[PDB]
Amino acid sequence: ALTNAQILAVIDSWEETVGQFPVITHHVPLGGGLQGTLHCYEIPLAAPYGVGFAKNGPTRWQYKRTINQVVHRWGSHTVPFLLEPDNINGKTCTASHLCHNTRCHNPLHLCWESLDDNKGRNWCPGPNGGCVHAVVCLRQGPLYGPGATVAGPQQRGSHFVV
Amino acid sequence: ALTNAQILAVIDSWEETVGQFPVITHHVPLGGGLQGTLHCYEIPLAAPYGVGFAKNGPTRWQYKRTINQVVHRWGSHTVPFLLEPDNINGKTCTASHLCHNTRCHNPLHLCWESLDDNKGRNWCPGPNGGCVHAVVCLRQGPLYGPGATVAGPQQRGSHFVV
DNA sequence: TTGACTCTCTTAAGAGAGTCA
DNA sequence: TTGACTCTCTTAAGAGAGTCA
Ligand SMILES: [Mg+2]
Ligand code: NA
Ligand SMILES: [Zn+2]
Ligand SMILES: [Zn+2]
Ligand SMILES: [Zn+2]
Ligand SMILES: [Zn+2]
Repeated sequence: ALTNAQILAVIDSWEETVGQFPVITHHVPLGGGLQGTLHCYEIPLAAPYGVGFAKNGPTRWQYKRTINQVVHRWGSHTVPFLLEPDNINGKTCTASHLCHNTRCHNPLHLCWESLDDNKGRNWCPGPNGGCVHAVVCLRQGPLYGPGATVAGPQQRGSHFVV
Repeated sequence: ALTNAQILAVIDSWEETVGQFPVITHHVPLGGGLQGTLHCYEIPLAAPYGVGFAKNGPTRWQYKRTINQVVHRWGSHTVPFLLEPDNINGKTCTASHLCHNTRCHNPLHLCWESLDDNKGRNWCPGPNGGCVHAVVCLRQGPLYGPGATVAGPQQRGSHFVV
């Protein structure tokens, strides 16, 4: 809600509830042929999810609290960042999964950045493969690699140059 | 159905028309601190665009030809690939700008790949910076770099471990 | 046959808000 | 007050199809 105290109380209640989600260990590529281990705190697959939580889409949730007799609601991954600017360079700030695991709500696996920065981590080589993200990746992005391009650049005639 | 010869004729008329678009020289980052040059064949900002071309969105165009009294229409960047498979790994193939310049229709600046592969090139370090795309990038992606993350992973209590 | 407009849709990273019990 | 559902929207890489003269 409005006060900094009220916001801190929201963050603390969320952390306490998410802290009781099942902890699932995931072994992950780091880049450079190395592997690491992440501990994701995963929201349940079906109701009940935890105090204050409800599912608004297949992999979307919201956190809800009643403050001063008014309901306040947030996207379930945005709560750690309620004291942060909600935009950057005129772009909306988004909760970004460093673990690439939507159900995970571990705040040690989240950052707060533009949707472009968020998306781009899907192709990052990872913290041991050349990640240059200033807020470093926790793993190689799941889509990193050579790709599966069907056809490359080509012309039939002689009208074009690179 | 259009024959192979008729499809080749469509590609040839498309190349003839696009080859007469304004050719703009752009200096671009290649990665590794190196600079290169790309020559983009840019569709005009407003009508007329060229024979067969029309705008269906702010940065979307279509190519149209009428063959044996039947109107055929294609996305304006898809024409170089009409003789190629149109899906791979269960994913639709998309025209992918190696030059990251939407108005460009140079077929030497296009490839044909899944939408995920297409998007991922935005963050590639480039052909002189570590690109691993099997069909190699022509330049460093416009979004490559450290990013502008507003807040990193953090917790207030001690409920979580990474 | 052609040009210049019109409209909505796909994807996968993300959101906000209303209806009931 | 709290829970469990419902719906549509945003972005930036991409699409198909209709109307009129
Ligand atoms: Mg692209
Ligand atoms: Na993400
Ligand atoms: Zn996680
Ligand atoms: Zn990274
Ligand atoms: Zn180009
Ligand atoms: Zn590349």
